[PDB]
Amino acid sequence: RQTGRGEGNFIIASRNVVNVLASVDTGISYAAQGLATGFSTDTTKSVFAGVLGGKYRVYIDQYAKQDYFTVGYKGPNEMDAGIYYAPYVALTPLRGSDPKNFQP
Amino acid sequence: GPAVMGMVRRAIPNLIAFDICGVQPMNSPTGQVFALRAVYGKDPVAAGAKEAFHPMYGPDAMFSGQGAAKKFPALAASTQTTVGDIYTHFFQETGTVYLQASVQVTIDAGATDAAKLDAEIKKQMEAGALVEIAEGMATSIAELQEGFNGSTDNPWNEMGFRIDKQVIEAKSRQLKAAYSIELAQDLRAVHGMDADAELSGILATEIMLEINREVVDWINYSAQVGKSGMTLTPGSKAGVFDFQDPIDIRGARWAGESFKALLFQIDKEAVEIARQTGRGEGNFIIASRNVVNVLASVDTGISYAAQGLATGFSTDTTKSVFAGVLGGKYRVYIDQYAKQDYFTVGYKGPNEMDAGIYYAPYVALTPLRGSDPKNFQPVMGFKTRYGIGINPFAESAAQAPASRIQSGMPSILNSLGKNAYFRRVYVKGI
Amino acid sequence: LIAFDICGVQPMNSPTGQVFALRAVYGKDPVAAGAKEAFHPMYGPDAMFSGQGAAKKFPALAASTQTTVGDIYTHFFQETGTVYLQASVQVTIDAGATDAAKLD
Amino acid sequence: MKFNVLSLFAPWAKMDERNFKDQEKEDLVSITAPKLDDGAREFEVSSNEAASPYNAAFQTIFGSYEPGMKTTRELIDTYRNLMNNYEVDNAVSEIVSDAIVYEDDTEVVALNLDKSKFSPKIKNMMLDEFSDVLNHLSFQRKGSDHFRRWYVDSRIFFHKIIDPKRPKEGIKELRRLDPRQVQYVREIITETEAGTKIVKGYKEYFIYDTAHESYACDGRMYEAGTKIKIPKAAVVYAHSGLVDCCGKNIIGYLHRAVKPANQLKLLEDAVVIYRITRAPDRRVWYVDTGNMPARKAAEHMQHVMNTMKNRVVYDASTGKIKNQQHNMSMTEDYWLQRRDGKAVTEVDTLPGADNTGNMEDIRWFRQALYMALRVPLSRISITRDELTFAKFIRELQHKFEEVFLDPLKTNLLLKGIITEDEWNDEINNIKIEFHRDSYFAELKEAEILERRINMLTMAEPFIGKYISHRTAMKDILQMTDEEIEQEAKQIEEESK
Amino acid sequence: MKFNVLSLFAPWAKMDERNFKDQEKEDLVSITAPKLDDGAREFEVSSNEAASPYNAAFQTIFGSYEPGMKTTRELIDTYRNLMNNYEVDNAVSEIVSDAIVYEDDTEVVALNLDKSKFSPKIKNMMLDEFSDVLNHLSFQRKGSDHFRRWYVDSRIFFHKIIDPKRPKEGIKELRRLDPRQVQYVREIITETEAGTKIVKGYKEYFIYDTAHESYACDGRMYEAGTKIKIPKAAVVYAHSGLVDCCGKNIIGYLHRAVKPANQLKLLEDAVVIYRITRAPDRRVWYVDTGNMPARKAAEHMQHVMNTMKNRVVYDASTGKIKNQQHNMSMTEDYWLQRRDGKAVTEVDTLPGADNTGNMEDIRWFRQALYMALRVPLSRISITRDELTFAKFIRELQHKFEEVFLDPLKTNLLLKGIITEDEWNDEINNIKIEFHRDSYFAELKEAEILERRINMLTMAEPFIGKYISHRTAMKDILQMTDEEIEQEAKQIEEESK
Repeated sequence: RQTGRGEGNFIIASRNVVNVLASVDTGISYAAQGLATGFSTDTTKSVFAGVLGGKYRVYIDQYAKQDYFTVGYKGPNEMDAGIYYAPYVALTPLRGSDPKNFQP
Repeated sequence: GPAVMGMVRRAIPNLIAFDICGVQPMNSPTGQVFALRAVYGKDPVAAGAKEAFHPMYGPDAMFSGQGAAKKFPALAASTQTTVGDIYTHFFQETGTVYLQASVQVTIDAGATDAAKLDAEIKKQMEAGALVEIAEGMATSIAELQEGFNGSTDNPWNEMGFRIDKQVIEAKSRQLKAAYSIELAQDLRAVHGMDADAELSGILATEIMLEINREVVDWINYSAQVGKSGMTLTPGSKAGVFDFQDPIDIRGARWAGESFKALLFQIDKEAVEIARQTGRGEGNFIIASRNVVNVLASVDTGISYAAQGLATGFSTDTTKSVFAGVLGGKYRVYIDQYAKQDYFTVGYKGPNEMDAGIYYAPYVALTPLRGSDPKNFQPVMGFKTRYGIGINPFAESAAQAPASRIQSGMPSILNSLGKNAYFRRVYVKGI
Repeated sequence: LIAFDICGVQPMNSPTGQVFALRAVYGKDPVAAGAKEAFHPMYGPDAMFSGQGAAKKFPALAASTQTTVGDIYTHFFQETGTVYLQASVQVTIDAGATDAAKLD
Repeated sequence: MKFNVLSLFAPWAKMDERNFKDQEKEDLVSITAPKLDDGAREFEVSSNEAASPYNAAFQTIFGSYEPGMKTTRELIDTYRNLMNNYEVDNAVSEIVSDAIVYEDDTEVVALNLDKSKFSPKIKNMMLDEFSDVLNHLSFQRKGSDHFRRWYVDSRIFFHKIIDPKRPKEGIKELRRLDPRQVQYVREIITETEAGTKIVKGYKEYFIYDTAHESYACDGRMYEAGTKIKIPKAAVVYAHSGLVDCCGKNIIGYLHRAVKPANQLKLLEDAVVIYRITRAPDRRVWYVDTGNMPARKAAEHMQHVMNTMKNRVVYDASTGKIKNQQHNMSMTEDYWLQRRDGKAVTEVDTLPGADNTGNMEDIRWFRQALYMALRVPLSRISITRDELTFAKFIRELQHKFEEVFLDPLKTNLLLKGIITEDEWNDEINNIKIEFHRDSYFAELKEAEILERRINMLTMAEPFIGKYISHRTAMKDILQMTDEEIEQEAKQIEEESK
Repeated sequence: MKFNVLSLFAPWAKMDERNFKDQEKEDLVSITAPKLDDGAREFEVSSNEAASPYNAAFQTIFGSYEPGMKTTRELIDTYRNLMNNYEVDNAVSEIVSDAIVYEDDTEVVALNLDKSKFSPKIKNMMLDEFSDVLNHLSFQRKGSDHFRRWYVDSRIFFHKIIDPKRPKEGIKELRRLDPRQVQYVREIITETEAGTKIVKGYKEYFIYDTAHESYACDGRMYEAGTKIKIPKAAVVYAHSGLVDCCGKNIIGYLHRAVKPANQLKLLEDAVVIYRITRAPDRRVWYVDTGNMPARKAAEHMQHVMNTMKNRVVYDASTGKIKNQQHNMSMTEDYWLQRRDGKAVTEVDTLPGADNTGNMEDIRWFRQALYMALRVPLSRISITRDELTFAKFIRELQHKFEEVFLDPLKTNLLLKGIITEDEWNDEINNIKIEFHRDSYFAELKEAEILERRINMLTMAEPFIGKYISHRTAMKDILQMTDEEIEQEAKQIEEESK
């Protein structure tokens, strides 16, 4: 409603939130919980857990200070993101020495 | 070019076109539609004339029958019945009813408005005091109809019909850009814009958006309010459906079972529409994005209970406005600009003249171009003309219009809150 | 990390580059107080702008005013914006209302 | 037909409507881009069209004309401007001449039904219909002109006619349409979840809308007038499959020559003025007349001007110098008086129309142009260019040919001789053949035979050792086995 | 993960699902670099499933698609601008024509099958399907244009059709999608200790997109719009094996000619400009307007140019000079008044458009372009260069031809005629034969045959001493053992 470009398509949430998402069915069903077997919550291997309901990309905020989630929308156009990272200069190495004692 | 970072602009919202209304392409302005109203009582056009057929009224069960010979006493406030006799009453809804008195009782002497009288009569009916009845005419009477054997005052009841009509007229709308040369030139040098074409787009777009928005508003304007009358739960809030109030959800808790309550009411409203129009169960709903989010997240089929993510119907208003088909039965559109939260339902047939609401384009999006020599700045713009209208009988309450002719265009008097084809529901508590 | 999964990039070839934006505007003055953005996602279109809006004026509703049955008064909600309403009923609207929140 | 618009063409409307519906019935679906290969301009409509009557069609045309066909009209005028020049028009003449051969006591382009058809009776009916198309067009006398126009403007169009009182036998003479007046379009009659890939019968209609109210050339007193929408079935047309980088703005082969055609024209004129200018003598007098108002100084200026002016011309009608009798002096004695104390008054001469060429660039450009006009380099035996042009021409003929195939199936189908389904299965091959220059054909064939004879002659001494005579006929004389037997049988008869 | 596109793609998705399933069980793993030589662009993944409901896929697609197809567009639009030039067009025409030729009363490119089948019936089904594919492409009439686009635009692609309810009989003609509208991708669906080699099947799906919102040249109001993910199985495509120094930057054959074509035409214009500029005479009149206020000084200047200015023009429609009667003056006579005997004023002539060339660089560059375009030297028998060119042509054709194999195997699979393994076992060789110009083929065959005969003639004296007849036949006439026996038997019969 507030962008007119598309509905949220990615969820970023704490480890506890994803544990819940991973342990609830997402389709329309009578009831469902079980074990947290979907959307891998192991931050060791990734950040991305899975696609919620086949609709949203779920990532893990492994550093959330307390416990929250947030959602948002990213379009198929770098402008339609709101937020932009612009690497004019990036990961450029420095190499030299200080000749007085030649340490590198 | 200090590292230009591209540019942005707003997207254009989509429209529901005329998917749920008449389209009547025209090849002339001011068209007309007429109609036939089966009528009886020996004068097709008269005050008090009675229509032979109507979705909301019962037939006069004794018209060709015993009523041909005798008048029946009417029911009225404060009168007392006589057991075994038959009284007549025309209700505000359900129409002509003949009731035999099983008892000798009075009817609400304190009644005033017909609505109060109808209510007490309905109670007397429920009570078993008044019972629906009809019979043919004694044959010994029929035998001498048309003055045979010296008899008098014995004509047969007669029928016929009255043809009348309504007409429309097209109103128009136009916009200009009134832009400058220098701006267009700079834009060519910034983004490579034509800066006339973009404006052309904007103007044409705005016009189309307004028209479609106008149709939706006319739908809302003429639609009757639902959860009322025959579709009302007596302990309810009159026209509004909640989730925070057990009366509308039959005590539900547990969304998997609670949300289905709305679907139930939707069917009731769609059915009542058929009752109002005589054509068929409503086949389309337009609703707030919040309503749709609920619909898309509940199993709308028949099952024990079920809840999940809102994946059943597109819910965006960024690709489309058409969400999908509810239960395989109703076309679901999203009111992307709903003022509060609610949903209108209605019925549109295969016959373009069977819609309640009609759109009838004659002139559309004619471009105009030139420039003013005083400064030679360009002028550009677009013009459209169409007109809309409403179904004869859309009101349904009246069996016929005044003077055998009327505007077919909507107005307050003609249709605000009256249209048989659509019903409004207010939604709260999501 | 998922550092760039949902952000735009639009890398610069200079520091401190610039981005442009285009806003459709109606009401005879692209830059003015009260000017309206034609396709703002939060507000409906002015359905009368190309039609009756150029035919006659539509006084706005205001606290303490009263309608005449059959006339039309306008307003713009803070959310959903522009509206025109017919006076189906002769009513007055909260003479004690001040801020738009109360009037809306 | 929602409304009977231009009922004059209702029979054509019926044909297009029929085809449109049949296309809708068929599963001509699951196609990403509009199923349009070449031809007329594309346009999109809503699901269930929502873009009718013809007034909507006019919206299409404006959008497709204002920024679109108006350019196309310029291109048409350009082709004429190109052809109006020499070293251009003659290329066209050569092409037209090769494209359609006209010879005495023989045939002209003709339908040749030598492949399977239902029966000889049907074939004969088809052959008669073909002939009538040519008769309608007076092709055997005006075919050169029909083709020339097609080639030059890259498009030919003819309005078809149905009686309509007894439409069954309705095709009568075809009428060429005026260039630049009509736009053709194909609308996508469909919409889905953002990007329909389903069936549309595409309308295939066109609109005429010119007026002599605004001239491309004066002297014209008739035009199309308002916007007239007529069904595709109503016309016969063809064009080359040549377009710009985008859109459907059709160009001709000659488009390639526009650049150099004008570079040459431009150089030719530049050369002419370079040499013409300064051919006469040239001199500027400077007179030292100061301290006078113009009203006084003018007398002194006239004193010199009317004495030093050799008031004569060269008579270019008859090569003489006007009033110059006798024909030429041995000298021209001039004089001037000076007023100041320094030799300032004088007459300067200007340098004259000398000759600095080296006139070779114009030659290079002319050669490039001639080539650009799609011509053999053999022009200002049998070679590759000639073979190449034979191929260019058969393609031009192959495409042009639709000019006959179209009205042929139209009248055959209209009468009912054949059906639509049969046409589609039959062609394949309902080919129309163009006559070939018999003179050159004979020469080509003769050279082929000479080579075949020479190779046979060379093989001769080895026929009974290594190369069977059957084989020599098969590979050297390039004969089939049936042909070999036929020659053997005819020889036996000759011998008796 | 899930199917989330228009249902029309469902059967293609099913094919893709099966192919991917084969990738899941594929043991072609433990591979360092993506298993692909050309075409599709590589992408990383967020998981071992790389799940995406056809929409989320576009996060990374956009990243690599910008400029993406836009640089493809720069190249292709350039290639078209290149092709549009005369003496470029011809290179393309000759190459394309030699790859695809048409002849009278014969066939066109055809499937040539010589490997074992379960039945001749199967062979026939393949040949029949091949014919329908040609009919679908209308190859027999338009095949050379499809090729041209492949050659020039560097790539070509088409959208395949399925019913889809009765997919077995839904096979219909291919919609050529316009160039610049696609780009192919591939995903790394697996990971290890930073940079795995395991199960990255990659899928190899592709994106279609038409951003017609850019400058709408000639009224480009509509085109397909925003990018969509396609199942791959649905597209017939091909491209040249030509790339830039890295990535997947695919270029056309014509790429090499881009440079010289542009500098050539720029130089041709430089030549024309040099000779048009200064073409007329040229001179500056200097006027002494001293002792006057500037506001009036200008009037003296205006007066003098009004009486001195050579207001004479050349008519380019008719070679005459406007209003200069009589036909030719003897001289251009001009008088200037000086304000004293002081030469303040003057007439300063300027250099003209002299014939400086020596137009030699253009010749250099034109020849360079002709070669850049892969034109054989004899243009503007079997020889090393004609042969090299012929090698080029068949190599192009043997890449292009995939266009008829892809829909062929597809149809055969749909009909239950051949399995995927059987298809892969058959080819190997199910090659497609193209026709050649019999004129030239006949000449080429005579070449060498002439030599063989002369060699036998010379060898002859040793036929009874050093060379057996079998030897002469196999070593001079280059006959096979079978061929020799056959020729011997045919001769024995012919004896009588």
